[PDB]
Amino acid sequence: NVSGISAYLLGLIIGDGGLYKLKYKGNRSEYRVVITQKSENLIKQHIAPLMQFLIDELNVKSKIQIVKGDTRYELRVSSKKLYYYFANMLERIRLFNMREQIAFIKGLYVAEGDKTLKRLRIWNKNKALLEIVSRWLNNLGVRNTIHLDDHRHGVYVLNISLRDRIKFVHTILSSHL
DNA sequence: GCCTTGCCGGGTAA
DNA sequence: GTTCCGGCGCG
DNA sequence: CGCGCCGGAACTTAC
DNA sequence: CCGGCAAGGC
Ligand SMILES: [Mg+2]
Ligand SMILES: [Mg+2]
Repeated sequence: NVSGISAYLLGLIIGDGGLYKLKYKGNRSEYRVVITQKSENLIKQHIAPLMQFLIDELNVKSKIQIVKGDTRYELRVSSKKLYYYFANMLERIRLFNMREQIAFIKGLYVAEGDKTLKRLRIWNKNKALLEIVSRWLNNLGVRNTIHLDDHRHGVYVLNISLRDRIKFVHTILSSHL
């Protein structure tokens, strides 16, 4: 498990990618698991091998696609099976065990946390998602608050109290999944 | 004096 | 980040 | 006919 | 995501 790696990738996916169920002309379809990032190196050399491992583990026969956009690389797996694997794991997020919580927060922070680490913050439109992470962090002894940060785009922020900086960086960021 | 954290605008990296 | 497109594969 | 993998790329905006 | 500012508190 693999549960760990999966939770981390789901963090990357929810933060910086998506799960897409497409309908085409006609009546064609497609199911996509997507993580996007700017660094060619981070996608190719740390994110992709983790995904590959998960593909082998689950006998997914779809290939890992890396598609180049002008402002970002997109890692893409076209797979009904991989799609529902993450989609179902998402709808079960409230039931994550601790190994899974830690992996997922770390994934989510790689995706859209404050990376200056001068402050410790996670941004998201999804307040309910932050409220879930907030509770996980409290139970791990990392105090935090949530506010509507950006009124222009509806983006909430989860602010991790710098008082628990050491506990956060060592329990979440430097955790070994 | 200094740390912390809400507020809020610019613009890259989704 | 999300959703078109034209292509192909396959029962 | 109906549906699912590939390879984009154009289009939109949430961090 | 970044980061300057200002106000609260030790
Ligand atoms: Mg996001
Ligand atoms: Mg990111």
